[PDB]
Amino acid sequence: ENTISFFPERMNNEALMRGCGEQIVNLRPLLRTFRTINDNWSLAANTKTPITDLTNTADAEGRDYMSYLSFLYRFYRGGRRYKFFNTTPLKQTCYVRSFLIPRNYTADEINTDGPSHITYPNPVHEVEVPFYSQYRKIPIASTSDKGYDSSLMYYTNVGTQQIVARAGNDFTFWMIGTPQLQGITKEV
Amino acid sequence: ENTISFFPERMNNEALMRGCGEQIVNLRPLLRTFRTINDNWSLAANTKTPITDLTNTADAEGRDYMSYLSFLYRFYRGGRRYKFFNTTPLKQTCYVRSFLIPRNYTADEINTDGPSHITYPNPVHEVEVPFYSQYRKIPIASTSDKGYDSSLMYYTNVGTQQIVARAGNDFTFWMIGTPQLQGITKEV
Amino acid sequence: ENTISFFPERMNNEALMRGCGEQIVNLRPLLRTFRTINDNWSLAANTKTPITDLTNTADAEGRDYMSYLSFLYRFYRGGRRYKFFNTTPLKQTCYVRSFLIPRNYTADEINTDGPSHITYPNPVHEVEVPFYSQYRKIPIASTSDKGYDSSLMYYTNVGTQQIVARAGNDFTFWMIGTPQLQGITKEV
Amino acid sequence: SIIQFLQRPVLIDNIEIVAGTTADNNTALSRYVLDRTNPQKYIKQWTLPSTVLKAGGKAQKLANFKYLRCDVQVKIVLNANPFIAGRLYLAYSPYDDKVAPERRIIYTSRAGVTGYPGVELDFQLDNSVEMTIPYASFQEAYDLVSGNEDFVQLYLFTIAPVLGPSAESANSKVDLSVYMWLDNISLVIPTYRLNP
Amino acid sequence: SIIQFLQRPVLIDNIEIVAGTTADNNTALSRYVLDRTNPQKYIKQWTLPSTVLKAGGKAQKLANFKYLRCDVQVKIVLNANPFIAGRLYLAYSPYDDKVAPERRIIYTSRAGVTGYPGVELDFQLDNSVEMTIPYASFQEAYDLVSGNEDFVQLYLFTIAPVLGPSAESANSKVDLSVYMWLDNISLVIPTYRLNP
Amino acid sequence: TAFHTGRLEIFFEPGSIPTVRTADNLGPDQTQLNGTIAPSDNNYKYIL
Amino acid sequence: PITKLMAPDTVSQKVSIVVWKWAEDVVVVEPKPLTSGPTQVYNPPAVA
Repeated sequence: ENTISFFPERMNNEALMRGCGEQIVNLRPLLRTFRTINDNWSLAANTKTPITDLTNTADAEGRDYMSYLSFLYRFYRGGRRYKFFNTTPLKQTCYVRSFLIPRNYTADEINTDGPSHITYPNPVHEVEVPFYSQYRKIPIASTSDKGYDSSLMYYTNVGTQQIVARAGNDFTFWMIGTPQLQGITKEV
Repeated sequence: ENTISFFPERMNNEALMRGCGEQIVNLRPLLRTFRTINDNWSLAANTKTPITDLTNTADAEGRDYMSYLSFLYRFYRGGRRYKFFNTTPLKQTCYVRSFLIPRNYTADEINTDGPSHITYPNPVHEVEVPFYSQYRKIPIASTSDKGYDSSLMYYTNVGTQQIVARAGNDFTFWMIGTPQLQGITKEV
Repeated sequence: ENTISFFPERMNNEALMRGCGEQIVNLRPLLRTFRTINDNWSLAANTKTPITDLTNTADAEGRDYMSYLSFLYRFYRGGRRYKFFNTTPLKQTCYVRSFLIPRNYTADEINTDGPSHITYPNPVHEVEVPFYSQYRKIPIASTSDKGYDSSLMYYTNVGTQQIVARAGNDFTFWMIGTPQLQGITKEV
Repeated sequence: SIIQFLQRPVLIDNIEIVAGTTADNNTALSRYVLDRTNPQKYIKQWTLPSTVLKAGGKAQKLANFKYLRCDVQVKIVLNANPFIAGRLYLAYSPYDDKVAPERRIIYTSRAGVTGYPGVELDFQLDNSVEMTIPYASFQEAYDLVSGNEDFVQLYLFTIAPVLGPSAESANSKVDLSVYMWLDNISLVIPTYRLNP
Repeated sequence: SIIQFLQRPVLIDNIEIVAGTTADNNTALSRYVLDRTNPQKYIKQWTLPSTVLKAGGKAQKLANFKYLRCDVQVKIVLNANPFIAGRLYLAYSPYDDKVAPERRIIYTSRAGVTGYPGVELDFQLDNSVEMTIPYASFQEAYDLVSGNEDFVQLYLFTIAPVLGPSAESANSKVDLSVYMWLDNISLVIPTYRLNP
Repeated sequence: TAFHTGRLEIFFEPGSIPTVRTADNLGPDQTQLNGTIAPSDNNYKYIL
Repeated sequence: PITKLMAPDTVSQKVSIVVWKWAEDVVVVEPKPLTSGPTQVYNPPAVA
């Protein structure tokens, strides 16, 4: 090959020290990190919802890492980690519950009995959904599945509002290029 | 040179022991220490504000160390540390959230998505803003910046009132003289 | 490269021995050798002349080595050596004198007093002009000089005629190509 | 093309004063400054490091470079008359032209002023004073094609009036000799772009 | 002020030719030259060492000096079409502009011309030619404030016409890339005086 | 192809750029890039 | 272009160039971007 240079491996770390103690080189940690997925999601009362109804949509938006990067790979494994912050103004008593549900199965075609978690606005739900699957890994957005792997079903007592966040537990993605990106909306 | 004396290095520490166990000699600690910046700041509801709108003003007043001394130096580095105590009388549900924002960029020209913190009147917000910058340090009051370094953006659910405090994390200041100081206001 | 031969370094010197004892290989000697420059130059009486008035012209003719070769180089150094043979028929008493003169300075703008030589038709003048100069060497025919180096001024008592010769003393020439040469004059 | 470059000292300015000379170069260092309209009336100011590179004549065989890091050296010499009396102080304020006004070298007291770094200058005694202003830049290196970011101002100031006989003579005067140069320099980057 | 200086190679000229191009850049090297009015019609000439210092952009951060001694380096590169045919020769003549005309590189034969030093250039084959002209000056050192004494001329010449197809196409052409720089340099003397 | 031939210069200049502006986008300015304004003779460069 | 493209009509009278890009000795600072609107992909709609 032919390669040239106009002239480093330390000045980077040095100006990092004096400027930024965070010597970030691996992204995997940035998958264990959370990030807001939705500002004030709503939810029907005294009922339940498969979180996909929300996930899939924000996935398409790339508002967070675990979707932004998802648009950059094909395959992954590991257990996701979801968080719900309550902001609903008015309630009498507030259970909030969480169960398991195959990824894209519907609320009606699934049991409501099994490993669950519950809490009481403590206003927060802090669950980690593991990796249970049937092939070896998962295509990130395979439109075709009868619920290969696991995911979350959510129940609340009242017409509810929540802030939501998501990350990975060992969660990890196959390499790909990247799509076009959207910027401003300067309509006239 | 010519030097004389009318006659110490221990009597100081001795009368300190018997009078005051605090052998303060370094100020740097007194920068890690907090001090009130404002008595009952207000804040618009269900919205957000760049804390500069307040900071810059109290900075000019020198009501605290990290501004009082600021009027004595030119340059600094390190991560500031802010605290908000809630005192607002009436709310239904109270999220209080905090994001990052380049120092003097405006709320509109900046994202609302990123590393954040949230809490629920727990009535207090206790954040530490780090040192991310682009030259090596910062002139303490350089009027000219397109947001060289980082700072805080704040969101609340309701028309809010807060007590506020500030300090440094490693935060540290270049030597200078000192300006004139204001005393009483004995108007007639 | 590609080189061939149809088949020496001794036969040369051998047929030289039996034919010519002169194993000439260097030209420098052939510069110390003299050669006639002019057949019966004339000269004004009881006066003096800068020899350039003649030299420059014969230089252009290449009638001798120190001009013929001059047309083959650019630079030289060393002391020239001039000779005058008297052939003038009639005189009463005959001093012939020689002084120094910057190369192209004129007889009027120069002293007549200095290192000189004189003789009496002994009919011959046999001088050696040295190398005094101001750069390091001399372009052989630089039209532009205020008399950088030295040369000869000549005085005679009477309207005089002379044969003239010239050579070098250490006299030596830079390499160049060579110009076109003139042959016969077969006018019709 | 070349190994090493110019550290040649060069002059900037030469000023003169005489007793009773009521002017900005006098009214030495008002004790307090209340209004922004009666600031500490200074004497002389040099925006650095530009003016050096500009008037110093080093530009041509220094230009065609972009980034720089350097520590300026300076020194002042005097050959004034003895009959004058007083003293001066020289100092530098980084970015004084842009920071909040209340943190400027001007708009402060003489006490705060002298609190700044530097060295003093007796009219009669301090024959040759020297000073070395380091790289006060917050910026890693200084731009040349722009030359716009003079990361410091250099202010001279008067301590006491030019004191001397009742009515002064002509040679009853002071004069100054500035020289500015550099040490601790390092230049890197070629560039076609040129400071005008 | 600085340790070491510029040896940066820089370009001078770029020329083009095409077959059937009857011009001074053609009529390659007339065998003989009888009259001073039909000299060897050359192609290109560079008065050295001035033009280098002038157009090379080294002046500014080289000027403010008077005496110089140096050996010029030069090289020519080409990326021309193959269908052309011919060859060229480059040479230098010290002080050709002032010596007797009969000793000039012009006003001589092609044989005498090529007798001069240098190196040749096949249109198609000699891709990158180099050359080094030493300090041909009779003068110890070269003046800059004057820059008047170009102690050499550098002449390009054509050996054979630009030969190619009957009627040429546009890309049926030749082009040249000159680069002139220096080695064996030594500069000494400061001076305010400036070459205009 | 092999018959295609020529020389090319790449030259790097730090700092700002001579630009053209729009209410929706920006662009470069070719005029300030002629060989006379930016010769690219000493600057860091390659010739291919 | 420092020298013109030389191309007989035996071939195209022009050529093209491609600019691969990657990085080395890379580093980043903070995960909050510098925009006024969060990241979002242009998900191609059915039609213009």
